[PDB]
Parts: sequence; structure tokens; C-alpha cells
Amino acid sequence: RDVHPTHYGRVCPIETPEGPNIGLINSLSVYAQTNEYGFLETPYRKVTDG
Amino acid sequence: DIVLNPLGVPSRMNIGQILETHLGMAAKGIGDKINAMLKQQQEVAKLREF
Amino acid sequence: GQNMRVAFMPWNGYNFEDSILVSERVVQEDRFTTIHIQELACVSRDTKL
Amino acid sequence: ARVTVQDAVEKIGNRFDLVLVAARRARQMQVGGKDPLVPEENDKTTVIALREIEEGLINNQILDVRERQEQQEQEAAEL
Amino acid sequence: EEFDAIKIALASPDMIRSWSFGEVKKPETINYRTFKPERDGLFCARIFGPVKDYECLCGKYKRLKHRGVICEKCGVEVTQTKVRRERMGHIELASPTAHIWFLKSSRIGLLLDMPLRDIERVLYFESYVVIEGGMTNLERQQILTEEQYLDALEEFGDEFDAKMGAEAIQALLKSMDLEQECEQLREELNETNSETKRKKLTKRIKLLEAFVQSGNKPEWMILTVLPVLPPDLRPLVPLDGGRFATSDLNDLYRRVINRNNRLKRLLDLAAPDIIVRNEKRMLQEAVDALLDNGRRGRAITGSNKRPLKSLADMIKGKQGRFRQNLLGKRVDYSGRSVITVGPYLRLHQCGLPKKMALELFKPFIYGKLELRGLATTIKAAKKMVEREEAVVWDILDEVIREHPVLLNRAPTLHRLGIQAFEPVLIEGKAIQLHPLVCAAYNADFDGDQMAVHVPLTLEAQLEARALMMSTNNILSPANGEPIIVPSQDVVLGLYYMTRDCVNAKGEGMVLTGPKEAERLYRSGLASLHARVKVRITEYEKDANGELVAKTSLKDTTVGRAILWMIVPKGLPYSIVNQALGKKAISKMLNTCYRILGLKPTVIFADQIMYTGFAYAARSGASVGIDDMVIPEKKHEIISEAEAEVAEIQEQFQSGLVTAGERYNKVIDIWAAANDRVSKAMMDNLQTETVINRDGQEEKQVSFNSIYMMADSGARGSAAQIRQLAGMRGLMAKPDGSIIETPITANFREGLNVLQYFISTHGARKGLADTALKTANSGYLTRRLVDVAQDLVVTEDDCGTHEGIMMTPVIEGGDVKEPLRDRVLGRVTAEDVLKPGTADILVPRNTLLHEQWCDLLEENSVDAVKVRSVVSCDTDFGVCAHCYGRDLARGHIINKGEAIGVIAAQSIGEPGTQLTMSSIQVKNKGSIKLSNVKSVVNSSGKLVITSRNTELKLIDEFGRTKESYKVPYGAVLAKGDGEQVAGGETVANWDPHTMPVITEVSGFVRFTDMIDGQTITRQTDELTGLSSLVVLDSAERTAGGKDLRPALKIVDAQGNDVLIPGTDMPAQYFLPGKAIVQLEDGVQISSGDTLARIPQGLPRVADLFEARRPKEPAILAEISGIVSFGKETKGKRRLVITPVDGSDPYEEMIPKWRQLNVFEGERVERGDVISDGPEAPHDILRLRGVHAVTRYIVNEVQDVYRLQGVKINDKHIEVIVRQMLRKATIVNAGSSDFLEGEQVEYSRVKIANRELEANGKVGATYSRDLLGITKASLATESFISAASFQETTRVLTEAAVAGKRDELRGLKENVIVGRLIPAGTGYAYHQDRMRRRAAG
Ligand SMILES: [Mg+2]
Ligand SMILES: [Zn+2]
Ligand SMILES: [Zn+2]
Repeated sequence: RDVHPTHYGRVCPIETPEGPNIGLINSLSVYAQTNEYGFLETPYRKVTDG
Repeated sequence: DIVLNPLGVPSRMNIGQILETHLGMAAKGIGDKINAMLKQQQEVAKLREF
Repeated sequence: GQNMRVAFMPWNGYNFEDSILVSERVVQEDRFTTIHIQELACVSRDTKL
Repeated sequence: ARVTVQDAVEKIGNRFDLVLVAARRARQMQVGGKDPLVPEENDKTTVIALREIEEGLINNQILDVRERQEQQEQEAAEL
Repeated sequence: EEFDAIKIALASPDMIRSWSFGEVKKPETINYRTFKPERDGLFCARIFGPVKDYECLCGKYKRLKHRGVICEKCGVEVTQTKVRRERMGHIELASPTAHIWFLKSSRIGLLLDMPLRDIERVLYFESYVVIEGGMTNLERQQILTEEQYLDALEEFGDEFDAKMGAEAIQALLKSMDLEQECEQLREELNETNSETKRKKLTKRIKLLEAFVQSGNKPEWMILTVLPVLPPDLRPLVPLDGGRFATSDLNDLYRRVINRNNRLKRLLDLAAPDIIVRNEKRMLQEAVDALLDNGRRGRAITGSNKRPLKSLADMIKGKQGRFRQNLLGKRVDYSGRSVITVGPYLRLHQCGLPKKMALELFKPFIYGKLELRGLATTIKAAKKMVEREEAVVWDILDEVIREHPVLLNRAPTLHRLGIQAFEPVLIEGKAIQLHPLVCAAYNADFDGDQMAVHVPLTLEAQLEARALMMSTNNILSPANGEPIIVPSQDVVLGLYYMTRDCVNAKGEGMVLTGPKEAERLYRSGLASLHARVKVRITEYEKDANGELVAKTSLKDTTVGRAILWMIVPKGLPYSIVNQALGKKAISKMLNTCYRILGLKPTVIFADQIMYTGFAYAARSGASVGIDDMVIPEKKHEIISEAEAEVAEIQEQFQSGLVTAGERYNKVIDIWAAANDRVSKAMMDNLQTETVINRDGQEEKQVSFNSIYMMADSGARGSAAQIRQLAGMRGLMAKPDGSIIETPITANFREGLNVLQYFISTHGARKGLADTALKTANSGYLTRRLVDVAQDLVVTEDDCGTHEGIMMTPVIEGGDVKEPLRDRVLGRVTAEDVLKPGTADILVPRNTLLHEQWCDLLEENSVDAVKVRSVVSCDTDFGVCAHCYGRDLARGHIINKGEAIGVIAAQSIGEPGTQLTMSSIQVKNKGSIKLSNVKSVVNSSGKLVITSRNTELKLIDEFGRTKESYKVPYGAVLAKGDGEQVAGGETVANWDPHTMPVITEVSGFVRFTDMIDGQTITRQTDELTGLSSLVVLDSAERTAGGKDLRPALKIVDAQGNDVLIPGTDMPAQYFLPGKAIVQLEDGVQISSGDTLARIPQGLPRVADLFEARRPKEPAILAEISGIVSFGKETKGKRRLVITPVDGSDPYEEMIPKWRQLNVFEGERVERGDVISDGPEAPHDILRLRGVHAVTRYIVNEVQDVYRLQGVKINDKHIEVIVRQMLRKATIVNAGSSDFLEGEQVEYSRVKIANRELEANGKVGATYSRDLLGITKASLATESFISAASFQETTRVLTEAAVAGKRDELRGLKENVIVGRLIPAGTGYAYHQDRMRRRAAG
């Protein structure tokens, strides 16, 4: 039920109920998608030489 | 319109709620002059500046 | 929801523990009115009688 | 009286016997038709008992006496 | 109707035939087309009876011409209804098969001297078994395989008895007579009573003569004729959709009835014996499946692919008939609503809405309609209730006056879960309350559902008035301070009403009456906070409870004059002459009913929130952004915090500092920075307010109402005002890492994204914990009411002797719990004195209320005998003089009020918030330390050579102030019986070593230790000088691991230097880690160090669980000299020696833990030997009972006291007195040899046998302590033990016992429905018992 720092950007850490299912129900972030294999993904801007 | 308890602010640490209330004071704070200038019915080019 | 003009003070114990207070103006302008649609039905059968 | 019964618990000394002394006395006022001893001031059957216990006119010992004076005369009527 | 008791036995086959009404044969249930039952079915009318009345099935007999005949064409009975729940059925079985509760719970394998897997070898017909050896080569209970069974036929054929099947167990039980078995067992028990032979064999002897006294027969363990459940409790009803639905039992019979028919059809055709034995499998699968589905293997399932509900799951667990339909229920005359607050009421009045209260009193409205005669009939009144005449609102107004009503909120936390008000009708749709009782429920006004109840009977209509009106309990039974404390907003405006400042105009004027003191405020001439002398008029009871007057002026403000009109003439002015925060108001409330009665306080509390809210609204209190100010001495200090964390960022990369010590240094500077930023913000909210008045500038208290919120502590505290200003301290990832960079900025200047993300862990770790704790705790509260259910105050004064002496708890720190506040509400155990000698204040028993706590307070008493609940010795209960003051009312408890629930409640409730050297004395004092053995050092000062010594800091009188424990081998610089200075470290030694210091004086020699034989010589590398270094037990060589290396302290001759004052020699028999520094021949003196030996809610869960720890610090069986055993064949042993008795004993000790005593040291019995935590049972076996409970009530009270929750100790005392409800007996003479029995019954029988009947023919006893999982289970009653846990093993062990029940417990008097023998009913139940004396 704890939030790992790989949840960052893929699964929101606030939107959850406070009943007995508190650690289970989770929603995905704004810009997340589903990759061709099934893993999660999140966009990032690529810095090139600053 | 609505009166509520002012002793819920520090022990929920919701200083966001006090932060919200001031903007709505300004939100009609632009709107009332527009209503002051529409029924009194001055001009177009006075309004487009404002 | 709606916008409303809001104050902040204790009143004569009507905001004692998190209990909020209205006027009649928010009911006269009906800004907090909802509709509901329920459903009713009836069935007709044949019994052994 | 109305909201308290605290001065009456001195008149017995027990909390739970204060239940049963009014439980007997109010029961005869319901089905028997007995008359009260304290004036009503527009109250129901249960609360008029505790005023008489506050004035001490109803006690656990004395309640049987008014039955015993009745029981010694009720069998006297038939035989 | 009325019955005395309840009784179990085993059911005879003939007793099953008696109750039944017909033999079911065919498995039909309803004829498919016309919904009528069929003959001999599961609903057969010839067996069970009718559905209608006087109406037959074939329609032959009508019009009551045929009354007294069964209708022979259809067989239906004629007589009156309500019989479909009363009759039972029976069925005959072809082959008698085995029950399932006596197989794999086994009570036959115990009884037939065989393991259960070998008696299973018969019930699947894989193995034969032998009944009796006619020819004596074979014996009883011989397992033979199938081919070996045929070799038995080839040997003899007829002269032996061997079958295979469930018939054989029937024949096996018929064979043995129990008398020549049990009499042989007692003949066998006495010859060898070794331990595994002891307890195992008597468990048979517990059951074997029990069958003789129960009179039953053990052949009835196997059923031949199975009963049938009545047809109502397995109903088959047409549904609202026109289909049917059956319970699960009414097809499982169609498994048994069908597989019965396949057997009786088979045996008259005589199939071979691989088909026939397979048939007797499935009945034993099916007579299983009637009794239990999910027990013996894969369960039998229906079409839904889910397990079928058995007969066992009717009784098992919280889904069963116990906790869902018997103890709790549904009830009529009920309702619910959302709750809301209406503060216009008085204290005892509560709201009740209109169109709820019309249905809730519908029988009352009909009766008063038929009494006035406005309603002609009953149906007309139901016709008129929709007309809504105005008199209906009057008759309802007539009937609701002074008719009380109950308020509820699920879940019930403690005794204040339900109260009783008088209703006041409003026109809405919501329940209004009074605002002061929200804290009693722990209900907040955010959408609960409070429920109502209406008492019907005349007694309960008094019982609401007599016990549970809101006025008649203001004392919460946890602790004798009122729960009617001003909660959350009332403390705000009342704090505004008393305030000191020079700002208000007209200050210093004089007001004559407090009446006209209000007059200056109300027209608006000066503010309520301005200092003007007022004439005050108070009254005291300084005469014999008689009022006198006094009148004077006092220098105060004009606000405090207005509050004087509310205190009702019975308390001085000093209670409201102050700042008046929540620390003051609650103890003002305690002062009133102390002095004035009860009738003032309910009025005095009522006049608070009237004048409380009305001035707060005239005040007005707000909150703004610039109101909560961000200081200036934070970010420059953060600019210093960036000027030190960038420093050791560079020193980390150099390679000088480590990682973990660097982790201690940033948390040294950032976590203390929560306190460095604390002094900037408290300085910028206390005295930034400057309102000058007839001068240059001035200082006063704050005008922000944020400090004035915080110092009240309603919401907000010293830490809660900090996170509105700066960083909120520290954060922790719940996986286990605490971050080096927590928050720096604040709630007004924003949070960064990563700082927001890490602060989520502070929520979701904690937010999931509240629910889990709540779940655990409600399980715990259920497991506390169970073990303590029996206690009622039966007698007043048992008159037993002395018990516990009381001591304060203030060791280790300041004054924590004063002695007066524990002994308050208790009584004197004896005639106790004053320090003026022989000045007794008590004839052996007085109530110690606060008036007598004055006499204790003026002297210097710190030690008093208290009559506990442990020494109370009345039969089946406790007495009033051993329990003392009922804290919930405020006097001695009346005889008949319940105890064990009111202690099990008030332990359960606060558990929700439960889960979240160099010795310096403070002041001077006399030094009084006793039970010591110390010697003067070569330095000259006090050396601690005994483990029992600990310090005590004493005042000028004799009372204790501080105390600290000191271990062995320690050094002081001071002395005892003397005077010391303040701010002083009186004790100084190295604690990291456990030194091997020496009371002995003389030379030390290298004897009894040889290098290369006993130990090795690893000399000191630097200076060169070392000693024969004593190495560990296995780390040395095994050739001299047998020799205990004994350094011998020798003399000028070189002989055995003994202990000073005794003849016993002094040589240390050392295990390893004993590095001696001094060489051979170096003389030691008094105190020379030879060597050095260097170095939550689950807590309250286990301590009433009585769970044993993992390393028990075990104690000594007996005193005297102690030594070491064998050469650790797995573990070492301890040959200890008593002083004169039997010295044989030795046992396994894990020597790898550091021992305390050595092979030549002396000890007194009952002292700590190994190290670690300690098990309670060994404290029971070694100490008495008083030292056990005084350890427990010290232990569990500290877990609450750390969280600041005050519980009186009398609650936790009675649950250990119901923890000891059993005993194991030592000797014999009248009873069993050793087995367990109830320790209440022992003191009966030794007051019978070892009283004047004989000298001694009874027995002596031990005491046992048993955890709460089974201490309820072994009880003289059984239904209460059947009520909650392990529901199979409670019935069956009692089922063959032939037990009975006297209905002693109160829980069993709930499920019968009579009065409880407590509360009111204790006046009733003493009448019915004495009619049973002559009756
Ligand atoms: Mg609530
Ligand atoms: Zn018929
Ligand atoms: Zn007692």
C-alpha cells in the first residue's frame, strides 16, 4: 500500500478512497500511456548540452 | 450568504482554503465595475481599455 | 457548484463543530436545487388460481 | 423532580431500589385507579411517583402496609 | 414455561425414536404441478402436519363433521396450527456409520488407545481390525492388511474375531468394560508417574470415570438413527418472481436419503464386496455432509461452485446464529437520521423531527385516540391518521411530554455510548442535540447516523429517569473528572471574555453592582477588557454548611464582573480572576459538584454556552493571510543552513567523514533547526502587538486570535502553530529511510514538487493505520468483556486481611502520579498511622476521599496499605469494601452494580489513538539506600558490590523525589546517610564494561590456568605487559576446556584468600571475554578491577495474552551456593545448592548469554540470573501474586501514560483477578492428584475439609495464570464459552462430560431473556434463589 518513488508520474499519490481499500485503488496520471508490451510510460523533455 | 466555523484552519493545515477566498473577493472585484459601467451605459472604448 | 459570498466568524453556536449556515437567499434564488428521477414499476402475472 | 432525582436517592440510599419502589407505586396508579398524594401540575403516571418519594410519602416498607390494611379487610368482606 | 437449568447428554438411538413423528422414506418434496407436498417426503403431512387448519388434502372431510379423525385417504392431521416448527423426524440407516465431531476434532482415539490415522484405517475399508483374540496368538486392536487377513483365515478361521468396517467400532466399543479398564489405570498410574506418562494417562482418567458418573454408554458415539431438522427451518417458499428458493440443507438430505435407498436395494441382491464397501464410503461422506461440509476433505458443492452451508456453520463464527440473531438482533420502534446541532436547548432536551415521530409512536396515538373517544374504532384511527386533524398534533404533543428516548451511535465505545433525553419537537427532518455531549460519543457533526429507541414498559420509563438521564452522569467512569468539559468554540469566546489590556477606554473607573457593570459595556462606553474596581458579593459555607456574606472591592476588569452572575453563590472569586483557558474551566467545573451538589452544576453548565457563544459573536474571530505572519529570522538562518550543508558536501567528497556518521550530523543540525526556527516565530507572535497607553510604547498579550486559539489548545498547540509559519519539521519514507533534506520553506511561500511527493508518505502510511488499529482494538474489546463477565458486587464487606502496600511511580523522573490520586477512592487495608507515631486515623476501614487527602497532604506519608481486589475472598464475586468508590457515581458502589464490563470497557476505548554511566541528580537531598553490601575502595569511596542496590533521592522528611538503578561493579564518590550538593553527578563508573572487581586483598598468581592447556597468551602489543588472557569456552582448545580457569587470589603465604567474613574461598571461575591487565604476583586490594567484560498496541496485546517472550530472564529456585554443570552437550547446566534442603537440581541453561552469578558467588533466592525480558508465569511460580500484579499494572499503565491517557488502576486490577480463575492442585486427599480446578472451589472445600471436619483431609494448591483465549473457555458455565470462539471444541468436550449449568453467568441470562442478576435485577434475583431453598 506504500507509495514507491517509481509511482512518480505514472500513478497519482492522492486520488484514493479512505475506506478499507485505501492502498489498492489507484489512478493513472495525466500524460501517461500504455506501451505495446503493457508497461507504463511518461513523457520527458530531452536536455541536449543544456 | 454562508457562515462557517473559523476554528478549522490550523489543525487541518489547510492554509489553501484561506488562500482561495481572497481571489474570489477580487473575482467579482473586476466584475462589479463592469456592472457599474454597463447599466450606467457609458461607452465602448471606455470599456475596451478597462 | 455555485459561487457564494462567504464570511468567517463564530455565530450563536450554529457553527459549533464544523456545522455550516445558510441564508434564505440561497434557497430563494434556488442555486442549490436538484431534480431527481426515480423509477416505479408493476408486473402482472398468472397464478394457479 | 422533573430533570433530577438526586435528592430522592438520599431518601432511600440505593439507586436500584429507587427503581422498584416507583415501579410498584406507579403500577397501582395505572390499572387500579388509586389517587395520588402530591398534586399533578399536569404530568403523566411515572413522574408523579418521584415527587412523593421526594416528600417521603412513599417508601418500600410503607407501601405494603396500605396493601396489608387492604388485604386484612378484603378477606373480611367475603368472610 | 420457566426452567431452572440446562443439561446435555448423548442421544440414545431409542431417545431419537421417541421424539420423532414419522420415518421418512422417499426424497420427494413437492408434487411438481400443484404445489402440495407428497407422502413420506421432506414435507409430509402425515408426519409433521398441516399448512391450513381443519382442511384436508384430498377434500374428503369438511364442515367440521369430521373433527377427531385423521383424513385416512390423505393422512393429514386436523388439529390447531403453529406446529410446523416443533416436530422432528427420523430415518433408519442400513449400516451404522460414524459421526464426524468425534473423529477429526478425537475422543475415541483417546478412549480406544489408538492414534486417529489408524482408526481412519478402518473407516475407509482399506485395513481390517481385530476385535478379540480367542486364540491368543492375536490380540485386541491388531491392524491386519487384506492379504494378511486371509492368512488369518488360513490359520484358524473361527477362533478369532476380526471384521472390517464401521460395524467393527460399534463392536469394539461394546466389548470393553470401563471398570476393569479404569481400575487398572489407577493401578498403573501410581507405579510410574513420570511426566509424559502422568498427564496423558490421567486425561483418560478424566474421561473414563466421567462416563460412569454421567451414566451414558460409549456405543452412542456412533449414530444408527439420524434426526431430521424441522420443516420450517429449511423452508422452500415461492418467491416474488414466481420461482422457488431452498436453503442448502434441503438438498443435502436428498444426498443422504437417496444414498440410503441405494443401499437397501443393493443388499437384497448381494453384489460382490468391492461394490458394497464403496457404498458405505458415501454415507460416511454424506452423514459427514449433514454435519459438516468443509471439514473432512474437499467440500460438497452445489451448482453455484461455492461450498454448501452445513449444520456446523449454523453455529460457527460470526455468521452463525450466535452473534447475528441471538446476542444482537434487530428491534422494532426504531429509526435513524443525519445529526445536527441546535444550541437553543437546555442540557437534557434533544431534538426529534416531526414526520419521523409520527411513525415512532403509532401505538401510543391509537390508544389515546380510543381513550378520548375521538376515534370510534381502531381502523377509524388509521383512517384518521392521514386526515391529520390538529388534535392529532395535540394528542401527540400530549403523549411525548416526559416520555424519554434513547440516543445511540454505532459503534459503542464505552459506557457513554447511549444516553436518555426528553424530546422537544421541531418541524424539520433531522435530530438536534446539545453541543456539549458530542465529545462523549466521539461523534463529530459531519454526517453520522444516530439512532433512536423508545422504551415500552413502565419500568424502563423509570429506568431512563433513574440511571441514564444526561444529568445523572457527568462523571465518566474512566476517571473522576467531568466529560462535560467545554469543547471547542465555547472556550474561544469565554477566553475573550476574560482578558487583560490597557486599550479599553474608561479604564480604572469603579462599578458598584455587577448588574450595572454590564450596563457600561452594553451601551458601549468602554470595552470588556479594562481594569475597574467592582464591588463583589460572595458567600461561603464556612459555618456548619451555612452561608455568611462578605463584600469588598477587588482590582479586576469589567469583563470578569459580568461572568460573576452565573456561579451560584458557592465558590470564591479566585476561580475566575485569571486568564481562564481550558486548563482552568474544567477544574472550575470539578469544584462545583464537589461543594454545591448536583442541581447547580447542570444549571451552571447550561449558563455557560448561553453566555459563551453570545459574546463570541459579539467578539468575532477571524483569520487572514497576513494575520499568520512569516518572520524575518528564518531565511537568514536558512542562509546559515545553506552555509553549513554545502560545507560537508565538500568534506564528504574528500574521504575523511564516513556515511553513517554524516547521516547523524545533518540530522543533528536540521532537526535541531526545527527548534532554532522556533524562537523566531514565537517571538514574532507573542510580543509584536504594541498598543501604547499613556506612555511611549507598551507590551501586552496578543491580538491575533491565533495565539489565543493555540494557548487554549482546543485545536492547535505549540507545534501546530509552527507549521503554519515555517517548515513542518521532518519527513520519513515508511520503507525505512529518513531523508537528509526535509522541508525548508513554508505553507505561505509554497511547497516544491518532490517535497510534496515525500510528504504523501506521512499521510498514506498513517491513514491506513487508523483502520487496522480500529479493527484490532474492537477484537481486543471483545476479548476483554469475555474474561471478566462474572463480577458483580455480591457482598458488602468480606473482612479479609492485609493486601498491597501502595507506592508512587515517580522513579526515574519527576513527580508523575501522586500517592493521593491512586489511593483516592480506595479504602484502608488496615489501621494505618501518621508519622507522628501511634496516631491512627482509621478503625481499619475508611473511605479515603479528598477531605481525608488533606490530612495525608500535610504530613509526609509515602506508604499506605490498600485493600485491593486481590485479597477479596467472597464466593463468586468481589465485595464493596474491597472495591471502594464507584468512580462513575462518586460514592461507595451499591450492592448489585456490574463490575467487569465497566473495567473491560474503559480499557478498550482509548486504544484507537494508542499506537501513535554518569548519574546526575536534580537537587540536593539525604542519601538513604538499603539492602546493600559495599566496601571501601583503595580510592576510599563507595563501590557497588551487590546487584540489589539502587539510588534514592530523599527530601528533608523521608519522601522520595528521585531514584536511579545502579548495577554491579560501579564506583561512587559519595556516601550514604549524608548530605550532598545540587547539580551533582554522584555516580561515576564505566558502564560499557561489566568489571570483575574484587573485595579480596592479596597477591594474584598464575595457577589453575596453563597457556596451551587452558587458554592462550596473546600479549599486549604496545606496552608488552598483559596477563593469562581468559578466552571463550569453545574458542579455546578442547584439551583443557574441562578445566574451569580459576585465578587464585593468594596471601603472604600463598593460600586461599577467602571472602571477608566467611570461610568460603575466593577464586573466579571465569568464562571468556575476561582480559586481566595485571601480571603474575601483582597484589590487588579492596576494589581492584581484575578483568573487564565489555559490551505499541502489540505490547498491550501480549500482556493480557500472557504470551511468553523469546528470552526469559529466569530466576533462582532456591538460595545458597551455585555452580556449573556438564561440558555443554548441546547446552550447559547449573548445579545450584540450597543452604540445607535438597541440593540435587540442575537444568538446561543456554550459557552463551551473559550470566550474572558465577560458579562461586552467593545469592538469595528469587534473583535475576540470565538477561532479557521476563515471563509472567515464572514470576507467579517464584514470587507470590502481589509482586506479579504490581509489575503488570506498572507495565500497562505506562504505555497509556506515555500517550497522556489517565486510567484509574482499579479497572486494570480486576482483569487480573479474573485472569486467575483456575488452579492446579499439588497434593490430594479428597480430590484429584494434580489436574486443574477452580480456585474459588478450593477455598470452599478447604473451609470444609481442613476446617472442623478433620485435621487435614483436603489438599494444598498451586496458582496458575492463563491467557484470555482459554481463560474464558475453562469456565463452570459453557454457553458463554460456546458464545464466541472455537465452537466445536467447546460443545463436544462438554457433550460427553454430562455437564450442567446453574445459569450463573450473565451472558447466558441474556440468551434466555430473563432479568440479568445485576443492576436492577439483583434486587429480584435474591428472591428467586431463596424460594429454591424450600423448593
Ligand atoms: Mg459525530
Ligand atoms: Zn384431505
Ligand atoms: Zn470485595
